[PDB]
Amino acid sequence: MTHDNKLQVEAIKRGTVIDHIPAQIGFKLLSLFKLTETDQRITIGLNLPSGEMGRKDLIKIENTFLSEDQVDQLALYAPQATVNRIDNYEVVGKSRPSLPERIDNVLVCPNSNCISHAEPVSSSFAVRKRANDIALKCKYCEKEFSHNVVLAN
Amino acid sequence: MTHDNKLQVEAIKRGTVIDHIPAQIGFKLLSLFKLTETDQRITIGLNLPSGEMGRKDLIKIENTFLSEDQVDQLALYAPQATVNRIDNYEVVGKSRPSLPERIDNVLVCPNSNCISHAEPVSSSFAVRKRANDIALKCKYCEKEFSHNVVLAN
Amino acid sequence: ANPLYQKHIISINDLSRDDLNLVLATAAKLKANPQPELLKHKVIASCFFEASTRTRLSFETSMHRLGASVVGFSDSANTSLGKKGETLADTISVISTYVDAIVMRHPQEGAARLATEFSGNVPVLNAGDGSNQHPTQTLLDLFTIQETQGRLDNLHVAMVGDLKYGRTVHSLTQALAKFDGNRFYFIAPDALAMPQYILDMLDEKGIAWSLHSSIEEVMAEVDILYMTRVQKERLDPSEYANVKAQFVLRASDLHNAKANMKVLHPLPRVDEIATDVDKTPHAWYFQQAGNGIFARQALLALVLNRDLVL
Amino acid sequence: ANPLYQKHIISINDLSRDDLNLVLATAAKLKANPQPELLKHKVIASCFFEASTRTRLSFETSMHRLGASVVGFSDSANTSLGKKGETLADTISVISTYVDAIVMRHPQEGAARLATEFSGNVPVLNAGDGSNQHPTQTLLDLFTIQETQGRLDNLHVAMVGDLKYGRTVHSLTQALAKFDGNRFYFIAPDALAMPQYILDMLDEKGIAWSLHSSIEEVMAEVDILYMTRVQKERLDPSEYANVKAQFVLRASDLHNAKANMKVLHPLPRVDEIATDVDKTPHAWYFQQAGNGIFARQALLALVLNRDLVL
Amino acid sequence: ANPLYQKHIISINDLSRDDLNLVLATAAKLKANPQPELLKHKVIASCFFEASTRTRLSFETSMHRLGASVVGFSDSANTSLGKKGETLADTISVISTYVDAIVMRHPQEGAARLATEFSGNVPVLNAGDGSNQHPTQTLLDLFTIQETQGRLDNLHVAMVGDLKYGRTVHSLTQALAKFDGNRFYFIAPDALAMPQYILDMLDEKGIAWSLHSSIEEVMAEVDILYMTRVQKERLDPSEYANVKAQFVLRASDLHNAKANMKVLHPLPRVDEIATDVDKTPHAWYFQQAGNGIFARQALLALVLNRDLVL
Amino acid sequence: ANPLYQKHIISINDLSRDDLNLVLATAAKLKANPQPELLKHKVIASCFFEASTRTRLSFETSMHRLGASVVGFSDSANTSLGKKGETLADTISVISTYVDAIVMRHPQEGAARLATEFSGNVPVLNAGDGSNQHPTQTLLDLFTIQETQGRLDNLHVAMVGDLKYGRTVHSLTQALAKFDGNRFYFIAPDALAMPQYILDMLDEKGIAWSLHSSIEEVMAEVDILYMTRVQKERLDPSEYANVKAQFVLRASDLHNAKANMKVLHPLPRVDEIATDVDKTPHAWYFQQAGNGIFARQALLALVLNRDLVL
Ligand SMILES: NC(=O)N[C@@H](CC(=O)O)C(=O)O
Ligand SMILES: NC(=O)N[C@@H](CC(=O)O)C(=O)O
Ligand SMILES: NC(=O)N[C@@H](CC(=O)O)C(=O)O
Ligand SMILES: NC(=O)N[C@@H](CC(=O)O)C(=O)O
Ligand SMILES: [Zn+2]
Ligand SMILES: [Zn+2]
Repeated sequence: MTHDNKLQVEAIKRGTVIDHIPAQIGFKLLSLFKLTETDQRITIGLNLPSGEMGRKDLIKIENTFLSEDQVDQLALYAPQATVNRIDNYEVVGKSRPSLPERIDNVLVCPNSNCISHAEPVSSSFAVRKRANDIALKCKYCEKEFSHNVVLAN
Repeated sequence: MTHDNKLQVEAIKRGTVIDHIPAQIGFKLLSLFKLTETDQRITIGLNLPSGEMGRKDLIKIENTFLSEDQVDQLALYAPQATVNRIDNYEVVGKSRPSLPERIDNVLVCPNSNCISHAEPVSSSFAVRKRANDIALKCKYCEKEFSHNVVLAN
Repeated sequence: ANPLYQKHIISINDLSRDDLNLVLATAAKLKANPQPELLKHKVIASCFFEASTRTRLSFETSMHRLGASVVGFSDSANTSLGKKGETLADTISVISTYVDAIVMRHPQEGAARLATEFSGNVPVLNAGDGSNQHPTQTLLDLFTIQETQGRLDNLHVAMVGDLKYGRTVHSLTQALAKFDGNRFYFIAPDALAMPQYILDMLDEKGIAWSLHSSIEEVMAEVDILYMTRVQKERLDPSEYANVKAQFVLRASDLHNAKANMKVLHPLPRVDEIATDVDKTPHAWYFQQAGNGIFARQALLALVLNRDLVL
Repeated sequence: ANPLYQKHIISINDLSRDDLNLVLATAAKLKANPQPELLKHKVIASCFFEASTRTRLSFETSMHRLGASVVGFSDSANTSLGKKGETLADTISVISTYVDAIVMRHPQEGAARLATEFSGNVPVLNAGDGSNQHPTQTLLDLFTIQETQGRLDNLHVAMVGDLKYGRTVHSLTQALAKFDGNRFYFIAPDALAMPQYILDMLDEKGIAWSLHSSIEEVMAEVDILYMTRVQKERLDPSEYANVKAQFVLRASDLHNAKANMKVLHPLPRVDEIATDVDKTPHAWYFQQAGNGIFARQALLALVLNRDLVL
Repeated sequence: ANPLYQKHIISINDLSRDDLNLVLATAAKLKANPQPELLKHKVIASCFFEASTRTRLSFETSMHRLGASVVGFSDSANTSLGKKGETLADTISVISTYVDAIVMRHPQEGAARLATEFSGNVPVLNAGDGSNQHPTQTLLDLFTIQETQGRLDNLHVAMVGDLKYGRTVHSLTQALAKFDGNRFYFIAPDALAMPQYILDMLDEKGIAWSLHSSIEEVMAEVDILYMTRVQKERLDPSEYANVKAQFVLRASDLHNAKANMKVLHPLPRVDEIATDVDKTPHAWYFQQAGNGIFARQALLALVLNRDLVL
Repeated sequence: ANPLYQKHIISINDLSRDDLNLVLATAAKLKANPQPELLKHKVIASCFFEASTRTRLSFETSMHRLGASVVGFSDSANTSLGKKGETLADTISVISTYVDAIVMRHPQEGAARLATEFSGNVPVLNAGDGSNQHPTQTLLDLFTIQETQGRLDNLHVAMVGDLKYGRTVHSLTQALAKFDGNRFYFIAPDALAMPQYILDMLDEKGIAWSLHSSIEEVMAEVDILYMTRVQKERLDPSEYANVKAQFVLRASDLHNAKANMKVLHPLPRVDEIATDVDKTPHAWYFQQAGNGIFARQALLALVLNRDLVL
């Protein structure tokens, strides 16, 4: 419980932290989840080395906490991401993303004839895990696809 | 010329630095100029106070330099931005953004009948400064607009 | 027999303040206490020589709501009347021997008036002649303003968009000008400004009005925000987009609006009112359209039923 | 209040076995004892953004049969909604302020579901979104099988033709799979076989099913012969004709059928069932269509009337 | 090799005064001494994505007058290109491997310019992108004025009609402003006035210009009476006719015209120039159209032939 | 007189290996040394009963490149032939008394063959009967492979996409099977696999071929990457997109391709080859289309000119 500050990583106080992010997934989380749309401070690190081999991405949002559902909404993009909460100028929480049962406002329906495209509604898909593949079902057209098809827009 | 560092600002060696960025202009520069699309390290700071009043944004890309034209391609978004170059683990260059004569691959033509929309070409506009307004002319339709109209897509 | 019994309703300008009040009152009452069999054994013709689904469903729904029967068409080469030889007169001379009333929309100005000279004791209601007098449209607008504002006098009205080719706005301005102390704010690009004959009319009556470049200037003092439809055709695609600036409404613009202010719009909307406005308390264009049912029910009631009570 | 009161009926898959039973029972009763004024003062919108005469006449007839009033359109450039700018949402947001219910068919999947989010307490019934969930179609099929077979369990069902692009069959297979002991026989050319996800579903429930090249193999043990529509487009004109072999039904094929076996077919028929089949006792596709009236009447009754008795 | 050899001709504003002079000079020479075999073994593509018979006939006739070969289309359900998805880019990337030159007209602005990035050493001549840069059209106007007036400097030019949407006049005004001492007279209804940016351009060059309500005011001192086309769409049928007053030319108005004054009109005429004008010596619109051949022949010669003499 | 003199060119399968070689040889020679007057005083009919701009422009351009004269049409409400009753026979019996050669495209299979029985010594070139035998199309593909690869034997060929309905690949596979030691790689979704009769033909000749799910597997050893067109109609919009996976080409996939590998595509492209491929050295589809001129010029020369030299 002290005041010893470092450098190669910015460890300010009071904020949610997203550690361990696959290469090229950090910027997407930013875009997809509108995480920069606020006045609270934000410290971002890209291509920063960490424990596990290779390179990764790091995101920190001062004075802002993510629910349980929100963290999970990262499973599809950052499955091995760590989300440490921070207060008291220290770690007061921690959790790992778990594949949700539903994903909204972020995916696009592969079906060109789906009503959701020209309409003022939020996209929505039902989730199901299976051998070498995630199945996403559209709330609207009720058509089902592999996440590898849905993430190739 | 020595080793001694600070936390409330990442000051790694070798790389271009974009200081003083209007609030909500940092994330756009990232998107608009595909700056995260590389393997080189990137340190981003958002809503960080500086020399002047009005929270700002900060961007730093290790081992990568911007030309003269590129820097200028920031005048329309970050007019009061400072772009300090860095090597020797210190400032080896510096320049401010000056309104270019051309702006490609980023703006969208407000004219819905312009051929550039459904086609595989890069957008392109001519720039002219004037009273309370910048005039952008499409390379293709040759129609002219105010930057306040072009940037309202 | 009420003053409007068996009368033709062609132009909003043929209606006196008393008539307007009479229609407006009947509408509130039919809305409060529905009367399903008022026009039980009546058969009304819905003749849409020119298609207009929204307005058609609205009128026809009104008809059924009063127990009336409906026959008609939404001509658009979907019928056999288009046979250019046959005159509108002859068509009305025939249809008027079949029904008890004629609700008609036509692409030509004066269609309904002419119909009046060939129907015979059979009243004709003007859906709308292209470009002239869409009666029931102004009545539903008026009815909606009265209900939300509680009155039609001493109001601050702003009309935005294409005020040059916007007949619903010409019609609504003239109607509101039959009430006292209203203040008008006209926001529109020079190329589509309010016609000079409208301003002359407002001057004759000493009615206050002023021009403004954007909604921001007035917002804080407007009770009614009437949003108009801007067709790209009246302009060049480059001219449109260009000027389209701030003549469109977004939730942002409503930060300092008055708690009672209501936003209205003849319903074809897009490129005018951002969907983020739909959730605010000011959005009232779907309610507006919803009132078309009562205003049109009221009109049919007064015209086809001698003495309607509460 | 019955379980389906004021509910939206969009996908056959959103209905529980209890719901199906409830609709099926109501239909038999309305068929035995007609109730002409059940929906007397109600106004229902028949919105066919996409034309479908047969289904339209069927739904609308159901409506009148219960005394309800109808307004709507069979859009196909015959209306003014097609104006591409305006969203389906905005259209439903308007029409839902006019009527008590919305029966709609649309060329796009999800149309009705979306409508549900913009109508408000006003229930929407899915005629059909192109390619997804035609509720009342499966309900009339089920109702027809139940009536002729006396039950929906322990039946031998054969489905012939284009099982790949046949939604009425995907829908009917899934529905019958909510009943026990049914045996399925799938007859179709490889290029149009039953989708693997349907077979997986039947496997999960341990339901017996097998593939067969022609109707001749099963005929002797089938209680229901569901004939599908094979559009030439899904194939090449040469491929069609070629394979069209024995996927068509002729009276000859019925020599050893079971006395109770019934032949069904979503009604667009030709190039599938020879007219010499119309006179046999097995032909039941016109009766099938005839049951659409009761199944759809039942649906409207349950949705718009709190507590319907016998 | 002449300055225009292998050059693309997209915008009039891309041509220097020398270029204009060079094209004009060549036209007069080809007109005086025809060269039928100049482009003998050449094949030119006449791609009219957007139909325009008069202009197409003119261009194509020019191609034959020079011996060139012609292939192409007028795309409006006349071809299979419209099929959506296939870009203009790909279309030009293909056609440009077939022909030696591409003359194209397209409904979208910037179509020819874009074509230039996909053709490859194969020159593209912009018939016209809808409402942007009709080069050959302005060149034929200039050639007509020079031939009838003997020069393009120190002239009195009157442009009447729809100066706001009249692209032929925006281009002609800019071309003429590249020459010295011209005096301009703009006659048009306020709602269709010459755009402010054209006037700004004229002020920059200190060129004299003035507005007038009718032709009568200037007639006595005009050398060129450029008559524009007034589409009814840019206005209301009532607004049209109404203002149509005196913006039309009749033989009467020509009583005090200068002997050398010529009347021009992009060719779609009617409701602008009364037939009684055709017989006067001033009428020159058909001669004008006649000059399109030489102006367009000249452009082709310079672009496809290295060094053309007299 | 060359072997193809005055011969009809209806089916690719009607041409012997010598014929192919002879056409290919001629094409290269005409390409190296153009002969603008070869068919000087000849008139050829370009009869496109079914529109096909690209192919028509290509053929017609070929006719002019040789000096021939051209008359014809693209029949789709563009002519008066469609008038029903008048047979194709009679149409050809007439036109064949006008011209020296008939190049035709028709929506029905066997149209060109039938034409041959009514033309009379006047040769008919089959542009294409819808989905049967597009001779010149295969000849231009072969000519492209031979020119880029230097031969048509012992090559590794990959065909991707809709191999079931892709007639250009059925023809190209059969043409290539007339040459020795070629290795074939068929990449496609099961629902659009190469027809069994093509594979049988390859087995008969002991030709090597294999199926693969994606291009990645073979890429490293392919000399020709033949990209096919995948119409959405042959499937369901959901089925399309879904399977569309990796059946599309992107510059990325080309990282380990052989230096000499060429990418081809009958020209309607989009949703198959990403534009980022256009800049690589492998992209050869526009060059491919470019070769249609020489292949079609060659066919015309051999058919209309007794003895053509180098
Ligand atoms: N024709 C009209 O006057 N109105 C149309 C809307 C439209 O213009 O599309 C309607 O549906 O009401
Ligand atoms: N459109 C449909 O879904 N059905 C049509 C039959 C047809 O396809 O012609 C009908 O009349 O019901
Ligand atoms: N479309 C055009 O640009 N021109 C038409 C004239 C016309 O509009 O009728 C023509 O025939 O040249
Ligand atoms: N119809 C055809 O056979 N070909 C079309 C291409 C297309 O289908 O768009 C063409 O332009 O060549
Ligand atoms: Zn969907
Ligand atoms: Zn543009």
